[PDB]
Amino acid sequence: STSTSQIAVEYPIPVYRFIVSVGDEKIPFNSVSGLDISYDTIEYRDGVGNWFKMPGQSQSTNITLRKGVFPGKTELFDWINSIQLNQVEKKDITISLTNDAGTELLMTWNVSNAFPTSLTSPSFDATSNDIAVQEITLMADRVIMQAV
Amino acid sequence: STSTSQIAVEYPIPVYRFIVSVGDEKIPFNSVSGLDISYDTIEYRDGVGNWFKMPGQSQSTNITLRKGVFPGKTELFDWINSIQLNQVEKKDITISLTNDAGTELLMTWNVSNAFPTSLTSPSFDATSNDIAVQEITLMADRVIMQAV
Amino acid sequence: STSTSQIAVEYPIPVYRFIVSVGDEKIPFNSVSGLDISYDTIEYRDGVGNWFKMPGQSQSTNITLRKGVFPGKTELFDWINSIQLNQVEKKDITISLTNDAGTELLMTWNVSNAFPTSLTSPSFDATSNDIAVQEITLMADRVIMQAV
Amino acid sequence: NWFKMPGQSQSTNITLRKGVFPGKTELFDWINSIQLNQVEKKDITISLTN
Repeated sequence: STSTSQIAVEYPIPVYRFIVSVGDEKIPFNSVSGLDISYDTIEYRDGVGNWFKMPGQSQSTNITLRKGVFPGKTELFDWINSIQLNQVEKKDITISLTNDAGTELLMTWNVSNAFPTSLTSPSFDATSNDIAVQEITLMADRVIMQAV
Repeated sequence: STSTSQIAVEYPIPVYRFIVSVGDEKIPFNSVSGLDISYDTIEYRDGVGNWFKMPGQSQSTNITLRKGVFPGKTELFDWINSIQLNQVEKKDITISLTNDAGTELLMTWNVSNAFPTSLTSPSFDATSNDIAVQEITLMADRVIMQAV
Repeated sequence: STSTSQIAVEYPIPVYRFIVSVGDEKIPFNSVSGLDISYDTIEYRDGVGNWFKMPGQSQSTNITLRKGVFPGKTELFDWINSIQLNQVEKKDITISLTNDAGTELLMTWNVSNAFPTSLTSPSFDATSNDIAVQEITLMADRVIMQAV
Repeated sequence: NWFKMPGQSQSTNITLRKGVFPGKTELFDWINSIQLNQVEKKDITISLTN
């Protein structure tokens, strides 16, 4: 006999309900991938036997967002088309696990200074029953995870 | 109760209905692959701690078009046969997602200066129930995606 | 209501009916593989921004013909056995998609100066229900595709 | 006491690399015009752009 407010505190969070917000816009995405912290390890070892292991230089964060092609809207493409030589508008991406008809966040990830590389066009295919989907890849720094 | 003009605005576009047009000709293709933007990333990192990430040098676009073998027609082969030393006729390829019996485009991709490398002959096979298909591979620049 | 002479003009060609002819001989083969054109690409790129892509040096053609072992006949082996130091008899191979009981060719590929490397013996196997098959591999130049 | 000073400057040597184009040899015509010690010297500007 678990109460419905006990499940909100004790139970794990399902992945499939999430909100992605790219800058000021919020746009519906099919899937989000990557988005993990990582560290190189520095190892010193000298002759008397002691072995030092340290966290080292952080690694660059690479995120992949996947989204279907909608008939009026290309604002994933216009972001990657605006790249002149090294100047692009970087913007913050927030992923947020929500409840059904999300008025309440459960977890929140924050990405800083994300800019697009490698927008992937759909694979046109005459014998396929799929939607035209696009992956955009983002390079960024500082994934942080926020409670609620 | 979704109206049929609401589906034209809100719903994603299926991949299987598309028009490929190679230069002045338009020819029916079985599948189109590749056709994506990409960028190298330049990373500067100095001693005080700040880490600069930039979009860098663009990558060359490589497209693969697949097409069955028809009895009178070899005009994918005659394009790749006309390569003398470095001189080939480059032409523009446009992919375009359409409706049923296409009188109306929904999305459009444009490829500039595409020229053929690596025409692939069918694999003759006495125990196979397939059509003779051919892949041609194109190297090009500047994929752009146009709305409608 | 498609007429039977309309199918001869409009419909794609199935792969499984083909004639292979090695030199003056014609011999029945189980499958033919490889047999594709390819080109290296030369890329020039200078400082003002323009990027030249060219077709470059052609690649060598490598074909793989597969054939079952018949009790009286080894004339795939006698071709590869005749290799003295660099002297082998090169001969032209033609593949040709035909109709049923072939009196009429639909497509034709032509290979020039093909000579054998790497004849593959069957894998004898006491728990297998297969025919003894052999692959011969051919290195050649100039695949051309002829209409009819 | 040990004195260290900047001294005599060194001569500048630059290497420019360029592909061969079918109509144009004006890198060659510059170096072909060398008679005994007389050559036309000219100013080279490199400029990083957008």
